[PDB]
Amino acid sequence: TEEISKRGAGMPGQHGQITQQELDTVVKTQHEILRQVNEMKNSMSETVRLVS
Amino acid sequence: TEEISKRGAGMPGQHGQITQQELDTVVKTQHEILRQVNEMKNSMSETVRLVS
Repeated sequence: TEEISKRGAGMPGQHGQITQQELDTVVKTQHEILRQVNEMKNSMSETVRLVS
Repeated sequence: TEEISKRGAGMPGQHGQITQQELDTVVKTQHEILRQVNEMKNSMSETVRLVS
């Protein structure tokens, strides 16, 4: 049971599971990146048009 | 048998189990970032050239 429990205590048999928190941190970081990149691109297209 | 049944379908860590759908969203958002990364860098050199 302890052999199963050590491989079944949330984390699998290998140590250091991908945590959903870090994966959600991964998801939220990208969307924050994508928003700032998109706002930059709108601001970049402003900068492209104006110097033209 | 009950212990293996509970721990074989998602180990109880109160932290979440990683799904491939979330990792695909990791792929999709970041490629969308990289797509917008490439688009801005093209418009960046345009901003470089117009100011120059």
